[PDB]
Amino acid sequence: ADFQPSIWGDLFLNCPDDAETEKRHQQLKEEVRKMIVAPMANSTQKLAFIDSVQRLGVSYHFTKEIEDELENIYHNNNDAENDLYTTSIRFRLLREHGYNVSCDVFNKFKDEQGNFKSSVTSDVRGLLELYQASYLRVHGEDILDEAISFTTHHLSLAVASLDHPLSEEVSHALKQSIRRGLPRVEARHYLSVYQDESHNKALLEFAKIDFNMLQFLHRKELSEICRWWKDLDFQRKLPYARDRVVEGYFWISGVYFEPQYSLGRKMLTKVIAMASIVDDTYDSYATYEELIPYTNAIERWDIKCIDEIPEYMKPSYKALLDVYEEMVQLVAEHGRQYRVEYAKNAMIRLAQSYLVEAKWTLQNYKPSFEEFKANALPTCGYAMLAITSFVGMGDIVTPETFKWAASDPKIIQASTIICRFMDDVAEHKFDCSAIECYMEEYGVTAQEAYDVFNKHVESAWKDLNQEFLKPTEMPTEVLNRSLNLARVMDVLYREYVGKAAKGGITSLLIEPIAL
Ligand SMILES: CC(C)=CCC/C(C)=C/CC/C(C)=C(\F)COP(=O)(O)OP(=O)(O)O
Ligand SMILES: [Mg+2]
Ligand SMILES: [Mg+2]
Ligand SMILES: [Mg+2]
Repeated sequence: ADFQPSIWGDLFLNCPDDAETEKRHQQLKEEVRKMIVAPMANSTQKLAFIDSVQRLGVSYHFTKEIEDELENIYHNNNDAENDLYTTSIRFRLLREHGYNVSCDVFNKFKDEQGNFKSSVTSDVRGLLELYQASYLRVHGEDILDEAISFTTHHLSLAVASLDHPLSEEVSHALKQSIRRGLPRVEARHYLSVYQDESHNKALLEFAKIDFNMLQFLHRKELSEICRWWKDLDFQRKLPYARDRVVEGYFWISGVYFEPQYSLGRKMLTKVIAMASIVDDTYDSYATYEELIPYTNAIERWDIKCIDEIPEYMKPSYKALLDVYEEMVQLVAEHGRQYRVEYAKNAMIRLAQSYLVEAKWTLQNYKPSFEEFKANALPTCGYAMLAITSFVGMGDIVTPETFKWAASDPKIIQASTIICRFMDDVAEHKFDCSAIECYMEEYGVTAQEAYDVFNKHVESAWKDLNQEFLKPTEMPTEVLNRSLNLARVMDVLYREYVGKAAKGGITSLLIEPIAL
């Protein structure tokens, strides 16, 4: 076809490229540590402050300290009474962190009529926090179900009369919640709004420097991956293949940005790249008769299968077996090989579902509704990315972790729903369409369809939140992988490569922050 190329060209290829500032960093870090443990004027300020530490992208340094503060605040509360702001932010932060705070804390804010009290509509700061906090609602919490609409409405009505920076913060929240945003894309935006009165000087400085140090690190990782990709030469060799390596790395850097997951991003990014090439190969001038050997050789995964596939497919097969064979070397130094087979297996599952999707488009065979229902969720590859993301995490991950991920746990389901359903609407809205099928099956309209699909996304989100409420099926760092994948969707597939991918790639990878 028309091979490649990335819109980024060689911007990221070459390796990227002050000790005083590193010493600053080390020192600010301890200062910020101590302002988290030390008292503030009251519980609300301690809460606001932790919120900022989280929103500025640096809470990963202070996980235990922040946790201890939140436990105290949970076990030591006079619900009666905090404002709407104190109640909301406390409910949001505690729920994010797994504490079972009842939605009844919002009862107090209604009139006997059952409408939201009149006073409430005037408390913008309180509406913002309530707005944000209602993205933490799970099932059976109608008050927060009402809150989201109530607050959405009255906030758009107040944007006009607001003075910066509060204005910016509102307009932004109606576009992007704190909860479904990608921590790092949001961090870059809050760094700007936080700089604008009474903000903590040392927080804001540490977060600026930390942001650049990480950016440096990612810039190193992305250069190692691009050099890797450049040698594959999928340019001449695979005319029909897109080039989405940078966009992949961004997706994956959303699964985890932290320093400790550096090997993770590396392995994960190669995987998603090959997945892409595999996807495209099922979506090119491959005929079905070529796809069954291909899929067949993927199922058996052995270099000997390379002689059994059409010549044009050998380069993707060899690249593919090479990625995993490498994952095994990189992870051998702690005897974590056993993780790789699980990831192989998920790639294979994914390729089997591509085979079926392909037969449908190439043989134009209209599937019944539940034939379609059964085969659609596993074309997503979020099970594959979650599972594979574990390969390069630390000891928190365990053979049991892979036994749980393979069994389809509620948190991977929820993220799959979110993926499959946002990806469909987004395609129709802006061959084989879930919406197109829903329209035929129940005889409704695109809009009425969008209605039902989004209604499902929101319920999937409620399941997701719920999966963090203690006790949990798995450690938090295991669940965040799935949360973050759900966040990649909300950020990247809502109303190429898109102003969203381009916009985020620039702020996290190209433009540093002026100290
Ligand atoms: C996604 C980027 C880079 C920017 C955002 C722009 C938008 C809204 C893209 C929606 C199109 C898209 C990538 C898909 F439908 C994924 O289909 P894919 O072919 O990737 O997987 P299948 O589900 O069709 O097998
Ligand atoms: Mg595709
Ligand atoms: Mg496809
Ligand atoms: Mg698609």
